[PDB]
Amino acid sequence: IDLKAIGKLPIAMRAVTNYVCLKEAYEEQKKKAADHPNRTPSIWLAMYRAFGRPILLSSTFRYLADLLGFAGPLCISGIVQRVNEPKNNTTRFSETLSSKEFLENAHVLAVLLFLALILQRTFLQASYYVTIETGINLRGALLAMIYNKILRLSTSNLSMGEMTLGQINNLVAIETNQLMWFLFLCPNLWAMPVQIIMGVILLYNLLGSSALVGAAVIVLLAPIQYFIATKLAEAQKSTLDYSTERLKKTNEILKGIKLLKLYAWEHIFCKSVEETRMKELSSLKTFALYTSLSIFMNAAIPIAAVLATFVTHAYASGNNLKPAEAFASLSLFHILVTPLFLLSTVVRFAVKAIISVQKLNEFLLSDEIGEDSWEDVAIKVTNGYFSWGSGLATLSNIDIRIPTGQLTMIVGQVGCGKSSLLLAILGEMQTLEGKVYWNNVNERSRSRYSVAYAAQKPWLLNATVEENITFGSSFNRQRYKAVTDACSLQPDIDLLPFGDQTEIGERGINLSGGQRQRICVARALYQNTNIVFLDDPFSALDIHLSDHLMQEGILKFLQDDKRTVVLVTHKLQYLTHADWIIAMKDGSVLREGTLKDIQTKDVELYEHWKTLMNRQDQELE
Amino acid sequence: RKPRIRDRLPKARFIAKSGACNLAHKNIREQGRFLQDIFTTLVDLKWRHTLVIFTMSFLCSWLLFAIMWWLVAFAHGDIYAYMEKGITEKSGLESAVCVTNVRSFTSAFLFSIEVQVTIGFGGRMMTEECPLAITVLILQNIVGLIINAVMLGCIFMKTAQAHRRAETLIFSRHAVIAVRNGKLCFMFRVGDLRKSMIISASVRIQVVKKTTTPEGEVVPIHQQDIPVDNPIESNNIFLVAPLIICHVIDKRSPLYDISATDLVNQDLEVIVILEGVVETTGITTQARTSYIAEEIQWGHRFVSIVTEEEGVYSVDYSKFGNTVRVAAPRCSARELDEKPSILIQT
Amino acid sequence: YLNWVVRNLADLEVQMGAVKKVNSFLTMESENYEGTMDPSQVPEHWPQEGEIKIHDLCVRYENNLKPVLKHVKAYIKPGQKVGICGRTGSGKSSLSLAFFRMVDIFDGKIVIDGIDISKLPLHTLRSRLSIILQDPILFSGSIRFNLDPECKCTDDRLWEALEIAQLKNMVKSLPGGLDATVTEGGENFSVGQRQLFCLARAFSSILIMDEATASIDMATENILQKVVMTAFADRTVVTIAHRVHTILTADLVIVMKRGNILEYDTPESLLAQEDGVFASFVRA
Ligand SMILES: Nc1ncnc2c1ncn2[C@@H]1O[C@H](COP(=O)(O)OP(=O)(O)OP(=O)(O)O)[C@@H](O)[C@H]1O
Ligand SMILES: Nc1ncnc2c1ncn2[C@@H]1O[C@H](COP(=O)(O)OP(=O)(O)OP(=O)(O)O)[C@@H](O)[C@H]1O
Ligand SMILES: [K+]
Repeated sequence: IDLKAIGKLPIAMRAVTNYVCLKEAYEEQKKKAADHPNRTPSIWLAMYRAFGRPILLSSTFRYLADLLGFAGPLCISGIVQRVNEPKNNTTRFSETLSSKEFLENAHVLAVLLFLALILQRTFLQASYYVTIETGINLRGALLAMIYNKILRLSTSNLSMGEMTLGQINNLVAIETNQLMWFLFLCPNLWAMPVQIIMGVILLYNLLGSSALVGAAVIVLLAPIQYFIATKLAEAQKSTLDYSTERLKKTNEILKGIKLLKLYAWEHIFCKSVEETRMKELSSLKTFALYTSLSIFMNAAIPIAAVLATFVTHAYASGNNLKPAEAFASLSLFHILVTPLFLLSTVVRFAVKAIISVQKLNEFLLSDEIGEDSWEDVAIKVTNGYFSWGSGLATLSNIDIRIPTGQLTMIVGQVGCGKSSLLLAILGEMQTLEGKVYWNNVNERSRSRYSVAYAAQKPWLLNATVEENITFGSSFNRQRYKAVTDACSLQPDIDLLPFGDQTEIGERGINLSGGQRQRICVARALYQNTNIVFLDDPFSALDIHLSDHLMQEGILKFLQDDKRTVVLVTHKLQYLTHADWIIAMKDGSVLREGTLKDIQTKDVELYEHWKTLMNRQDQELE
Repeated sequence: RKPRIRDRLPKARFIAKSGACNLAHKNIREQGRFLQDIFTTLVDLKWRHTLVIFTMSFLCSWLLFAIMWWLVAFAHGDIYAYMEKGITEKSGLESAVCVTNVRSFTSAFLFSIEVQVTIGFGGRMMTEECPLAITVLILQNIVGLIINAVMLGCIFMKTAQAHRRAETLIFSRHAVIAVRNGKLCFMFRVGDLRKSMIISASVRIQVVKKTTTPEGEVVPIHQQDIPVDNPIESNNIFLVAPLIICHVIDKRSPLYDISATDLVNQDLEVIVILEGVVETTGITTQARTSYIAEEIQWGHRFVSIVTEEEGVYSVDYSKFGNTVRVAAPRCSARELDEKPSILIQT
Repeated sequence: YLNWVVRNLADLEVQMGAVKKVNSFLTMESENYEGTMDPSQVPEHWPQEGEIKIHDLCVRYENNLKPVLKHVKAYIKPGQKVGICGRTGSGKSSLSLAFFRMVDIFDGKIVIDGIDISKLPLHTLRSRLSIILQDPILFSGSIRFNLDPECKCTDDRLWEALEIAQLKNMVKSLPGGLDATVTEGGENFSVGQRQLFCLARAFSSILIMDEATASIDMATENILQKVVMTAFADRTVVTIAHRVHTILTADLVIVMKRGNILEYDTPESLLAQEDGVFASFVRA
């Protein structure tokens, strides 16, 4: 496995082509899109002109290759008919006139056949080699586009949360592969009649009058394969679903290895599974039938068919079967039969490509556009909505303003809004409606470009947190290395799996929800220019007697540094310095004062909350 | 080791375990490939190719000068004089057939063979008329002797280089580090397969590492030697049975810093280059091996490979790299060296 | 046809190489079951209040099946239901020694089980066992098809699941029904009891324990009450546990030796005066 071959060619071809070619396609298609959505708006029109791969550049070669190949057998016949001639009858001494003398000689024809054969093979191979070199580029483009269109627009998902991995299941490797295959296979559909159509005409031109019958059967033989394909596919799909059931059942069975290893259900656990196999086996038999039949259809109809022509040879009433009359007919029959399988495959490939383009169109027209519209304080905005997704209302007296380095936490889970507010404070949620008025400068992404965060679900990002420590870290980075050596190894000293601390994360198979939240908080720790943003994780990550240890690591991290640390937590176990809080109930920031000033207003919920008894844990239980 | 999986290219391997110098030179002043170079490639061919070039050269020379002779026996009006079948050969005597009884290119070719390889069948001799033929005969013999000599030299030199078969010097695929005689020791095993001895043997162990300097310079691939720890400070070694060539390190050598955890991330690489002249051939040979950080199975100790048979010692070669993991202190490279208050940090 | 020939040769090579990946595990069997034990009654009785003594310096096993490579004297209490001290150093070895076999571990003369132990029919003897997984998750059905042996047990509705109270929530007053389980869940949809009703499964009389790792302490105490209800049916059991939440009210205990029980001593202060529960006293 040499990587030397790769060189720098991909950058010049695939990296450059994918990004640049579709830029033109987007420019043209969008430019047309402005006129009207009745006819103009579409997706696949741009690619032909924008990529501009000369398919024709090959298509021309493809047509040429088909013509040369179909010509070949007539040259084979030519030599054969003139097997015997003395040809000294006129005592010819005439220099062979180019118009006639050259075509006839037996010797020439053989060399011509060799040249034509080599040329045809070479031209064909080269044309679709270039075509493949273009297909690969198209695939790289399609992938580049799926990521470019998945990154900068679809950040906030509210309905796509029903099936978002369907796209990454189909458009990952079922769509791009389909388009690459369809582009690489178009020339067969494009120039098969130019050869076939030639055969009947050629056969009619030279075989005699039975040629029409002679090729009649194969034109219907091919639809036999086109018909067997669909039934075989249906059987295969049913078999696959049954196989999925078998695999799931087998997974459950092996998932109980210690239970079934010796207990009274040791061999019992496979019982239905065996029938399952047998059940699935039955479907396989059905599928096998069509496949075998299809081969027979592809292995007999030609032979059968050619016999028919010689039967229709008795409809010619000529002198006899001139061996220079039927050998070329058999050659044409054995050459014509090739592109038919390609045509039958293209028949299904077109449907696959159409389905793929429809799925892509649905994705790029399903909230993929419009979900991301186009001490360093930013917020003076009256607009009310601080609601999730494309949700309805809940907008009253909205405004917010917070001097950073303040632990403002809207402690409340009922009518919570903790995720909508946490995402919308940095603007990433569709709550920026109204007027956005900020300072004149950060010292237009809502004057919050210096962000850092933690999620409200287990993150588990690429590789692992041990390998997530890639922030310019050969060994130690002063702000987090210390927390890296001693705050990072604090939550779980070591996982059960081997390798301990180093590269611990890379190939780290699993995690605990407590370890997941600890790792998330740790990735919050190893950030630079620490102005951290947290979203109520410590009502579920409530590790008793370890939440203080995590908060003390963050203490030496943020309360022993010059840094802003915030949180919207829902537990009062960590309510130290919990001065600022909200109980909005479907509103923006409207509750802000001193540590005890809220209790000054003597709100009954505040009065019950602000008591000594366990910080009024569970309303002072 | 997925990080190493994606790091398969990032690797400090200056010399491949085979021994070659995995490197890359570029931007050099390649003057060209002068003619004589090709001749050197003629010497260093293999038997199948040498035999092919030999036979092809002889046949090409024969055919070429046969074609020349054919032209010569054409121009002198010789082939026609023979073709006149008024008699068996009516007027073929006086016409001074330039080369006697040369009838057609096949016959001329038989004459070429007969005149180059010194056979000389006599039936077809050069005559006293055509000086051009005599010129071509002189040219034939001169070129024949030069080609004969050159091909003989080629075949001989492929014969006189039959002493060389292959270098066979064997290392322990792995290193070993341990504690011996009270202090930390670095080991390695060296063995030989050839019956013949290796005279004036010597070994050298070097550390290759990227260095830094207080003045500010950095030498990217820095090499520094290390002692080979023999009893009287001498890089000599007798090689009858395989042995263990231990370069124990105190302070001057760069092993003071070594910490057991660091070995995975260690950047130092050990290179071993030993050499000597073979007794029965006269050629100076040199064998080199590389000890990368991934192959240094720390803490082990080597096994014993010498047994008393009936009257003569027996020796194994299967157990070369097999080790018994004798317990040893950890990271004592500085702790034991910079002796603590106990002065026995182990 | 040449392109076909070359490509098909490559395809055949790849296919046979893929097959050889599992043809090495085609028919290998490495745990035989050929027993010549004579017929035994094998009822569900308690023989003599369960005297368990089979190990005196439990020796090094063989065949690389997690052997214990030291010596651990074993001597437990006869009608003992609670656990006895087993230190982490040998705790895993003891845990494997509760019911799992080995090669040369604890083999020898024993006064236990009233029947031959290692030579019993290995196809059926194993049905008489009982164990519990460390963190019990049984992905199987075990409810809809809980009666894989032919029983009309007639107590999975409300009778002994509620009496076991482990499945009372899921059985007596639940609409799941006699035919509904949890897909790969011992805690997915049935979180009230990852371990089913023991009496219902017997509706034997020997319990084997596991370490409280993922079960809430209150629920564990309720399970302990259920363990007492079952102890009315056993009054002799083997248990393995290291924490006080499981080793609080232990009825019969022992004074151990370096990793295995050395002598029988139920109370706790006597073990405290000696080296009995000194390691256990580390928390109280
Ligand atoms: N992913 C989502 N799907 C549906 N509704 C959502 C989602 N995120 C937020 N909402 C709506 O936003 C409002 C505010 O939600 P809130 O932030 O209180 O949830 P939460 O308290 O984070 O949830 P949890 O209590 O599990 O942590 C809720 O009424 C909810 O209906
Ligand atoms: N009897 C022997 N014959 C040939 N080569 C040997 C022999 N003993 C050792 N070697 C060589 O020594 C090198 C390292 O041997 P090592 O001490 O690792 O034993 P090993 O683990 O059996 O080696 P390997 O894994 O290469 O078989 C190998 O490259 C091997 O070629
Ligand atoms: K010589």
